[PDB]
Amino acid sequence: SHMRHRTLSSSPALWASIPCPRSELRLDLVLASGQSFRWKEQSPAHWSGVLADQVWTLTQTEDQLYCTVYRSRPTLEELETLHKYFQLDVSLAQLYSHWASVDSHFQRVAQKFQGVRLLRQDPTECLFSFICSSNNNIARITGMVERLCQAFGPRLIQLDDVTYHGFPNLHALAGPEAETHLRKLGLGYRARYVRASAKAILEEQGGPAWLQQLRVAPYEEAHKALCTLPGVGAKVADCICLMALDKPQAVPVDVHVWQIAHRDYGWHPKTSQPSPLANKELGNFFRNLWGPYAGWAQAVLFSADLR
Ligand SMILES: Cc1cc(C)n(-c2ccc(CC(=O)Nc3noc4c3CCCC4)cc2)n1
Repeated sequence: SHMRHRTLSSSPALWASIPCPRSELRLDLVLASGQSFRWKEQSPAHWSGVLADQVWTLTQTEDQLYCTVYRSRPTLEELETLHKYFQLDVSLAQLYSHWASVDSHFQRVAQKFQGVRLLRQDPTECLFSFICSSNNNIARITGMVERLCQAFGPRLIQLDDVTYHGFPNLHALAGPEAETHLRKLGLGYRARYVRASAKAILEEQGGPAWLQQLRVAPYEEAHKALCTLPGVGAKVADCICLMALDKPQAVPVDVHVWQIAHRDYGWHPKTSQPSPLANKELGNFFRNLWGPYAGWAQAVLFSADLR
């Protein structure tokens, strides 16, 4: 039978519910605010994309986050995977308070941008999503991640005129053919780096259990370990640390962070010398204003900066 992208209108039988205030999560602010690049609004206010090799459509009211899956409706198993994805364990309201009480600029911005939170992403997925492109702009990375998924990850399902592949496994990326293929897709020289990091993870660190150990490790160790990988520098490593390795204190520094720091906070390098040195300084700067969940505080201001 031909499968359509579902709505709350087309087939109510096929939806479960997670009790979730629109104060703790706005999907229109999280799913395409530069954290994950695999979610798409196919029909109005309905978010469809791949998660852990299963296709989901998501939507919400003021009370309830509504979920449907494409493999019948979601289990406890499958709803516990969304609960940990959105990190609903953590009270965002108790962060938007603590960030308010130290940051007057937050309190003004955070009126209009409620319910921005971090996703807990898959380490492999996140790592390769950030090394396949410049990270110039959301649209660039979103297209590259799709091309990458279309050619290296297994076909999963058709929905309307759209075919969903899963995120590539390390073996598909690590093969002796990977680069020449990846360069078809437009990755340029970053095709070298995609292969070599996959090769490195499988054949020198024990495969993805390595990244799970970094998730267990403290921030500094995982960062450092992430930078030994080809194609990974300081910004990408903090992205991964923040977004996949449970390091809320990570503050990935790039030219938008600089722009926000300077215009909105009055910040300049105390070194008096953008550089490796000064960027490290700016991330120290933000950790010390915002606290242990500093990245999550960045997330809000990034949503606010895209509008
Ligand atoms: C026009 C414009 C304005 C902005 C802020 N971007 C933009 C945003 C996002 C990305 C991808 C990226 O790098 N995301 C992140 N890096 O650190 C963080 C994130 C996401 C969550 C909070 C920590 C690229 C561009 N584009």
